[PDB]
Amino acid sequence: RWQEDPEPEDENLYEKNPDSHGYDKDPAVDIWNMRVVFFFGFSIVLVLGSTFVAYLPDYRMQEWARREAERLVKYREAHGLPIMESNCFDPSKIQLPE
Amino acid sequence: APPLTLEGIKDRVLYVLKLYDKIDPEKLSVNSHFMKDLGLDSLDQVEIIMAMEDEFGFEIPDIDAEKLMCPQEIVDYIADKKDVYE
Amino acid sequence: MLKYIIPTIMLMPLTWLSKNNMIWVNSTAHSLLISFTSLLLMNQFGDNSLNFSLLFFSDSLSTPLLILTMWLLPLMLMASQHHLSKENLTRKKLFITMLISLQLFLIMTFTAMELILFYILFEATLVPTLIIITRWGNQTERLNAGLYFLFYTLAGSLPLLVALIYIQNTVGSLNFLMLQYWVQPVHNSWSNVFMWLACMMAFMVKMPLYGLHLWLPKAHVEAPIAGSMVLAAVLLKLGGYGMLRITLILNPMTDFMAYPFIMLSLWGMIMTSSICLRQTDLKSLIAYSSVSHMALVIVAILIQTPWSYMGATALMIAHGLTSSMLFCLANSNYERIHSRTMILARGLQTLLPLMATWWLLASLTNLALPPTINLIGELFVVMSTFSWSNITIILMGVNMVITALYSLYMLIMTQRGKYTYHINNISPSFTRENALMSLHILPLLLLTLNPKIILGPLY
Amino acid sequence: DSWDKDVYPEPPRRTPAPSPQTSLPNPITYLTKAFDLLVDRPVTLVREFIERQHAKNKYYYYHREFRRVPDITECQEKDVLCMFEAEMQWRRDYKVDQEIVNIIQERLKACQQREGESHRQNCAKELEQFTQVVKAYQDRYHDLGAHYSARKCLAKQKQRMLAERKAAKEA
Amino acid sequence: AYLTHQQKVLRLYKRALRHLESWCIHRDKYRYFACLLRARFDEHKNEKDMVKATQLLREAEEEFWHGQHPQPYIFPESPGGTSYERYECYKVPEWCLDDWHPSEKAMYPDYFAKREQWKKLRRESWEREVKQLQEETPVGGPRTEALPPARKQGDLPPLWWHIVTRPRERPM
Amino acid sequence: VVRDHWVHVLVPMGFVFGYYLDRKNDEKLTAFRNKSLLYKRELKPNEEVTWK
Amino acid sequence: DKRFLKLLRFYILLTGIPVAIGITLINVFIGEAELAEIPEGYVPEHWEYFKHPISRWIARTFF
Ligand SMILES: CCCCCCCCCCCCO[C@@H]1O[C@H](CO)[C@@H](O[C@H]2O[C@H](CO)[C@@H](O)[C@H](O)[C@H]2O)[C@H](O)[C@H]1O
Ligand SMILES: CCCCCCCCCCCCO[C@@H]1O[C@H](CO)[C@@H](O[C@H]2O[C@H](CO)[C@@H](O)[C@H](O)[C@H]2O)[C@H](O)[C@H]1O
Ligand SMILES: CCCCCCCCCCCCO[C@@H]1O[C@H](CO)[C@@H](O[C@H]2O[C@H](CO)[C@@H](O)[C@H](O)[C@H]2O)[C@H](O)[C@H]1O
Repeated sequence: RWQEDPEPEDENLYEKNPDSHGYDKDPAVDIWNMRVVFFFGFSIVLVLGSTFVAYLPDYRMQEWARREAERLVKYREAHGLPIMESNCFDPSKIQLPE
Repeated sequence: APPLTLEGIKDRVLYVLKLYDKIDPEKLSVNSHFMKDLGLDSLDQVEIIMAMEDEFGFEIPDIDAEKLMCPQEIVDYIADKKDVYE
Repeated sequence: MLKYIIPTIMLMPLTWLSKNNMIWVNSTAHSLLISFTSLLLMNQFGDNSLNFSLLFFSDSLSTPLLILTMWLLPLMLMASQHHLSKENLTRKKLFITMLISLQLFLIMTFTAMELILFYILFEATLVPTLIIITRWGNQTERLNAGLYFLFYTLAGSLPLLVALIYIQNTVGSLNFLMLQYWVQPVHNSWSNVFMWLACMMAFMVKMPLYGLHLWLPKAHVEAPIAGSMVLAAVLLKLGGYGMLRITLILNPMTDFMAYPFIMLSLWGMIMTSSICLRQTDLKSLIAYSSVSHMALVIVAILIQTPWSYMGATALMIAHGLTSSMLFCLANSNYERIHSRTMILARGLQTLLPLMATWWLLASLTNLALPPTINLIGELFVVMSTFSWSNITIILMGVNMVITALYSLYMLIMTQRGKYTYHINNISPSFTRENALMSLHILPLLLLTLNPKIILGPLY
Repeated sequence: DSWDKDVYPEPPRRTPAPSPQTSLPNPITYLTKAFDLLVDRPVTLVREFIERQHAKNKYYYYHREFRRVPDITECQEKDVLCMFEAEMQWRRDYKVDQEIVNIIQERLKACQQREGESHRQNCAKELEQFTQVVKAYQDRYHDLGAHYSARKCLAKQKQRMLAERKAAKEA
Repeated sequence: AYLTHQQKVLRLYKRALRHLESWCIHRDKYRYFACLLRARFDEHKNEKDMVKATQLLREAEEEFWHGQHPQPYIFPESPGGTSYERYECYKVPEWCLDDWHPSEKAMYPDYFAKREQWKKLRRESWEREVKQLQEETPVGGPRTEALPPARKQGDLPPLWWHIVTRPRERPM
Repeated sequence: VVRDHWVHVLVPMGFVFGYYLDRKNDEKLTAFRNKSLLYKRELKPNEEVTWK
Repeated sequence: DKRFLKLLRFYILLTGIPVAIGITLINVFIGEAELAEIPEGYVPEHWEYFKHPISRWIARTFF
């Protein structure tokens, strides 16, 4: 064996502080800890961050691509050209082997 | 469902026993032992418990049932199960 | 990235110079402010990634992982400050320093433009992670868990170091932008078979790949709650993120080298899902749940399709928040009853009605209830593996069934039934515990309204 | 109006004039009049108020114009500076082509709903146009993989051009 | 089996009547067949030979298994019944009230005043209850789960709290 | 400046300092400012650089 | 439980309501940009390619 301290009992934060938020034993620190978590966590990051994300300018140009495609289809159909050609690159700029 | 009372439970426990042809309704009392006083056997006591279950709509397990030996014991058992305190 | 690296370092002076009773308030508040500013990384373009300097860049793959990493630091602080209350003050500040330094290595790891800078930071995360597990774990086995975590990783990483340096010699660069243009195909040969293995085994161990996963249930069961949160949410995703980048230079050899690892993942996911049905330890159940989910990510990365890469990116983010939530939920029970035995404390919905709501929401995301991003990620992967081979829907279907069985079994066993009579210290849920749970589920459910920002570069 | 009728065409509307063959009052007629009175009018005035404020603050935004640069065919091997621009241009065109297929798909689906039980015969042009564009999109971009690039696209085309040449030689 | 021979016969009699009732349904028809079934038990009531009596029990049980109703009637709140454990979700242990916020306790000043007397009564009695169980238990621990009554005035029957304060069968 | 609230400038200053350093890096990477084929143009009458 | 949900609502609404009102006033009195052709010889600023004023503000201020 040895000289050892016994296992301490369980402290229920509610006994000393029935209004405890579970952050700190000091009631004033416990209130402030709750306030920063809620204000900075919910009011700022989650509410403003959600608003910021909703109004992101054309994330990855998906809207421009849709506007551009409209421009091309309008042009090509009017001029009788295919909407889309099978060849991505102009075949005159390619030199096949053999 | 209407609540039960100790007086109400006793009335119906006796009521059922007064409709059993093997008991004498005048000689019956809450404290009558089914064998020592009323002279029934154990096969009869199983039937009495069976009839009490049918009367109140719940089952008394055989381990508990074999000990209920007078009408007052049945009244006490039912009251305890149904949380009847008056 | 210096607008994030520097304020992350400044969290260390802040913690050490804070009043003795304000270390948690100050570190939590200012780490939330850093999380707020990380949203500026979502200035992404359709064609070009966001390249800041010769050292750091941020595309659509690393941006959501960075935001997940910086969001997790405040959550880890909230989750730890209860069980560290009796800790010595200096040893509380050293604990927080280990978490801050982990965030620092992590945000630099996800934005390193050069792969050998990625390797060093990727490896650097081991030290703070190992110290957290072995110093602040509770059981005897935390020491063995540290060794398994350390040596499983290093067994794979050291071959990766040789392969990357060999790649720099032959190609002349390891800059990821340069690799996109200078990549040459890999032709069959035993020499390239082992170059492929060296490049992928380090990441397979981190995911982990089924068979190589034994370190993970050990580490989770022994780590403190904050360690388990970062382990599941982010550190597993270092394997996925690394694989999504390195596979660029492994083509077309990935066509046939993938087969043994797809087989392990497709079958492994059913095996680890079924293990969850018979786990007796709640944390171990959640650990094995991660293996099953990360099996899908491995398959998706290896079949190399636009839909599979989108699905893998969403799965990594969705799993990060859900698995972190589940560990936090199980921890709140543990802080009361001080055991991880799942069957010990039952019928808790009677005693903690609101915490039972969190248990429900966490389970629903874990089984991928639509339209959660858990379902978006898992569905996109299943669509792409079906085109890879139709028969995979059989294995995908079964896993979905077994995943629901163990998710609701965990809910039913702990929350429903009758409460355990002799357990009488189930105190009402603290505000800290409820706010911790909501800071997991609310952002996870909010991302359903706008899922494109977690779908990765191929969106 | 709001969009371009050429890009999103709608065949001219044909509405049969009411031919009531019953003495009874039609419930839909009066509910329609109530809807215009109780919903449309108040909603219309509220909008006109908002349209007045916008007219007092008129400002503009533009659709970006992307100059054309040399494509990957004109880039020297391992010349990153020219490859980068050709690669970025190819990526922009890939997104645009994706939205072209979406437009043609949108026409196809609008036609299927508009024509009702006659859609099978009255949406033959839309189906044909959709079939052709999906063939062109498949030829350009299908099977390139997650790590697609202008180089992989070009290599796929050259392989296709080679096959077409050889069959033509057989003729 | 710890059940005596008498207990087995009486248990079989009850179980046989209940399954007979499920078959018959109608009360008049059940009464007719319950009496014939009773007559069979009365037939061997006096069998003094244990070997034969046990043999009669074996065949009787074999016959019951063949004739048992596949879907017998069960009282709704009995194990296996349609209302078994229906109300467990409403039974809350009384120790949950120690955690109530003071503002919650202020709403029931009279209930929590009484509750304190019971908790006071529980502390005062505990030591004597442990002592009584120490003095009445033979060396080597108890041999049965039976518990003693109180032997004096002012004593409470040992281990009474969780029987007396258990949740009502219809709590909410 | 207070004896309770000077530690709350460290992280905000670190962000501002990091922001400043990030922009100074862009001053080292102007080799192609107004020289790419895609965006090369003529300067406006008052403009000195297309971006800074 | 009730206390947490009341605190959760208060801190969501503490910024949620001003943001929702601020958005309404922006949509109504400022409104959106109109699509136009780029005038000859005019080089728009990078934030003039977006419609919503809040999107324009985000691109101008941060990006
Ligand atoms: C843009 C960056 C914004 C950063 C925002 C950071 C928010 C941090 C919020 C913490 C605010 C707490 O501010 C607090 O104020 C009081 C008065 O000065 C200090 O002093 C107080 O100490 C104790 C609290 O334990 C009180 O009971 C006592 O009345 C008072 O002396 C606290 O030590 C300080 O912690
Ligand atoms: C988890 C572990 C996963 C293990 C996966 C195992 C994959 C096995 C891949 C086997 C194919 C290796 O690739 C193969 O190697 C030999 C190298 O000698 C090459 O062939 C070369 O060597 C052979 C000798 O055997 C010569 O006959 C041949 O003329 C020469 O070119 C082949 O051109 C190549 O197709
Ligand atoms: C309440 C939620 C807050 C979320 C955070 C967003 C905060 C910023 C909100 C308002 C942003 C300012 O909104 C701004 O309105 C003016 C309208 O004059 C627009 O400006 C436009 O009109 C003005 C005339 O007034 C002209 O200079 C010019 O035609 C054009 O710039 C801006 O493009 C837009 O950015």
